[PDB]
Amino acid sequence: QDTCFLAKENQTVLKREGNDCDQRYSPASTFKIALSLMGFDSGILKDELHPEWPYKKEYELYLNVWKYPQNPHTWIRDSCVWYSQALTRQLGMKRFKGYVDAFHYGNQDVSGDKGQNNGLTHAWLSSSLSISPTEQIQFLQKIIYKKLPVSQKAYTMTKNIMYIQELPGGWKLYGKTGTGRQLTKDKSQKLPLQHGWFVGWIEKDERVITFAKHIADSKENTTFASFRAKNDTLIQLFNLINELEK
Repeated sequence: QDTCFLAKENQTVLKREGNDCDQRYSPASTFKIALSLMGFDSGILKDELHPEWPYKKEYELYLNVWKYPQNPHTWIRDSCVWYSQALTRQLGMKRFKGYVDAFHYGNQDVSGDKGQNNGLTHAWLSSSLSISPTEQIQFLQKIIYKKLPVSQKAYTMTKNIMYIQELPGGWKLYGKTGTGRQLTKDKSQKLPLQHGWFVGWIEKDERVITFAKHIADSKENTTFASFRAKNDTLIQLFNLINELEK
């Protein structure tokens, strides 16, 4: 049971729980936040509903809702892997590596699964790319304070499609879940052991609190780790809101 909860307002850390705050893991689908910033900054993504791309039979259909046409809004909401891969193939390796380095995203390793030049479409899917909760906070803070080398439209559009819901007191929740598989140390193969993320921020009036939650399982589990990560996070944020509103 390795976990980590971080919440941070501006330069102050409001919460820090668990032992794994500085351990790096595959971002899994939380990389879609970085992909949204690249997509809208490069001009390949146009707005929340464009471009819309068709489902192809070749795409693995791990979730049935991925069979529908996808646009940036549904991409985040459905966590559609094949949409991410269509986007990076248009970026190309040069631009994709450039953004990953310009963003200073974790270990910045985009080589992919050992033994296949598949980093462009697999680096974030329990492969080479790796990032810690502390680094997730840094990266999200660079989004909130516009400290990344992307355009205004990329900030605006990425924020729009990361919106989830309204929390008590009127705090708005923005975020992204991600579920990955742990790897063996030798040959680096994917295990049935899960790990999962929920990262993002809550916002009300002038105030923004970024957060990052991570869970690594020791045993198998019939539930996605990202859902357990997100389900715990909402309880932390509900109690945090109650403290902030005192």
